[PDB]
Amino acid sequence: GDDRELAILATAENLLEDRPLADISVDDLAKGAGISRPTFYFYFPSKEAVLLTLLDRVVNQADMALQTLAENPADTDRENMWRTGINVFFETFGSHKAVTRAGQAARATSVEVAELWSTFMQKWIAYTAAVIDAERDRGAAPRTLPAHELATALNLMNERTLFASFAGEQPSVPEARVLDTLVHIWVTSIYGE
Amino acid sequence: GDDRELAILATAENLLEDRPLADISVDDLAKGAGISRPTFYFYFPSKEAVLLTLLDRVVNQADMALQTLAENPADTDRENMWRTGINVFFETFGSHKAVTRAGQAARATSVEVAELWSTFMQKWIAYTAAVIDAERDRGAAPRTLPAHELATALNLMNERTLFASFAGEQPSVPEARVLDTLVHIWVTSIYGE
Ligand SMILES: CSc1ccc(C(=O)Nc2nc(-c3ccccn3)cs2)cc1
Ligand SMILES: CSc1ccc(C(=O)Nc2nc(-c3ccccn3)cs2)cc1
Repeated sequence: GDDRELAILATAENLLEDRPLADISVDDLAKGAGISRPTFYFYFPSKEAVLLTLLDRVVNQADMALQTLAENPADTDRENMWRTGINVFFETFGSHKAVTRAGQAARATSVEVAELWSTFMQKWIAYTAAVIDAERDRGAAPRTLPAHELATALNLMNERTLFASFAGEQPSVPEARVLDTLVHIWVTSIYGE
Repeated sequence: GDDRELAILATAENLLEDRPLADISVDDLAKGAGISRPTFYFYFPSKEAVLLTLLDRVVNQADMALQTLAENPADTDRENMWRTGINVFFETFGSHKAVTRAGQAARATSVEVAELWSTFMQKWIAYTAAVIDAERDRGAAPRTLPAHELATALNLMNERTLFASFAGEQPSVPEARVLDTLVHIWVTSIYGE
């Protein structure tokens, strides 16, 4: 039951590493999972539904890691606090590059994917803004931009920049430089002038 | 000749304001332009080619405006210099929101659109990096990140953030706040710490 579903999901993620979803057939997923095509349709209405489930697993993995960090602050400076948080997304999405790339493309064509994306970005922006507000309340950061608007731009930067790096887009920041680049921009814009 | 082509382009941009390219037919473009379907195919091989031409016109409009600014520096402070430059993209793309949104979506499906996008982003990143380097050479900005990597992240932020605002995405920065938001992040990250 759950094992056949997990096999479909694992087959899809493996296949997505070498071709887009448009070039993956329901028969390809069934074959890789060791099941028939009608048995596949018992577990998933379509191949798009499989991608939705994969993306749901990745974004919840990142969200749960961020929640763990928020409850267990590492004892360190302000720059390291932001780096450890941005690293959650660098490492989680960077460990699932094929699902990340496919989910990014599916947002233009799937309202379900677009709504999942929007839901979690709203959550992560709200958390970012809450941390900025706490830094301002304690006197560590100046009251410059509205914190929620600043948080929105910084999160959109991370989404676009991380995913360009993972996909090797031209142009992009090299993957080995992207964490340092983003941390610099977050720390200077949150604590500067 | 050129007038029929301009009529096709104007019809396409008008139609894109209320439905995506997928819901615009070649017959719709021909009808709006006052021509037959075979006459359309004399000017454009497809509706995707029409969008490519529209997007080419918009990005060259922005590029030419930036070139004009680069030759005619406004006499003002460093924050205003960056604001005037970012405003080129805010105003040019914001005046062609339907073409911008359609071109953004077409990048996932059109190598021609993706290559046009990449070509101009590389050009604008190189210019950004050259200005950062000049500010460092004159002692106004500190030597922090590699200027080209900083410029890449800041340009990707602007692309993602401006276009989310224009499309009214959730989440997004309100359009009336997005210029101030981006300028703050550029100025603090270029001149800070
Ligand atoms: C310390 S607080 C903090 C630090 C970093 C971020 C961050 O990078 N958020 C991002 N979200 C995405 C994303 C991707 C797909 C769907 C939805 N969201 C990519 S990167 C967020 C909060
Ligand atoms: C003063 S130097 C400067 C200031 C601001 C920018 C900037 O916003 N660049 C952007 N490019 C795009 C874009 C969109 C579609 C295709 C290619 N590029 C959107 S925003 C660039 C250079």
